[PDB]
Amino acid sequence: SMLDDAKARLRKYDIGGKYSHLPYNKYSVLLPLVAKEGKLHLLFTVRSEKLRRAPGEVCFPGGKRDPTDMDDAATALREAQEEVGLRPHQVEVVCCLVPCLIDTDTLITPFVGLIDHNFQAQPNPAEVKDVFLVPLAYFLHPQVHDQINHIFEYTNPEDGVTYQIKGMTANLAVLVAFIILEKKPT
Ligand SMILES: CC1=C(Oc2cccnc2)C(=O)C=C1
Repeated sequence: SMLDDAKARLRKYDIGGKYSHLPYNKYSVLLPLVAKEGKLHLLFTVRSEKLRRAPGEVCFPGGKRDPTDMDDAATALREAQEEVGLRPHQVEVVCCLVPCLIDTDTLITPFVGLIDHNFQAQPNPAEVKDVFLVPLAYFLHPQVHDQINHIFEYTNPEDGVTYQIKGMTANLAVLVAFIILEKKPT
């Protein structure tokens, strides 16, 4: 099936707990995979205009590890629940991808999660202004704009709204798209 095929490709890139104990300032992100109308999509958030770190930007659900978290995957699931109301029975965490190093003292660990078909996002307005889906295949032929820095523009055909996706978030999307969609019969 489409979903079994996805998890099997994703598992070949799992680095597991290899880098998880290093003494960094630690953040996790959830890369939420949704199946809709026969195809895979990623779920994104637009950050509230109120936040100190990066108001108004497109990002994956996530945030800073705290003393309650049993492990880095727990940080990502705690944070997704708080931002968009995703409960634990509604997500299967399939792997841990390569972590992202920033600012000399920070390590961001990405987890890929398969989302239940009956999940419906409840955006928390203190943290997220909007939630939207993008088909995974878009990231193989994106509409690119240069600000030199590469920016993706995605227009939702449901309503004509344009979102800008850039930086680490855009890098991770392309990575997931490659892993899952490369080399497939049609
Ligand atoms: C994650 C998920 C879907 O997408 C969305 C999009 C926006 C808000 N909530 C859910 C869906 O249709 C089935 C599970």
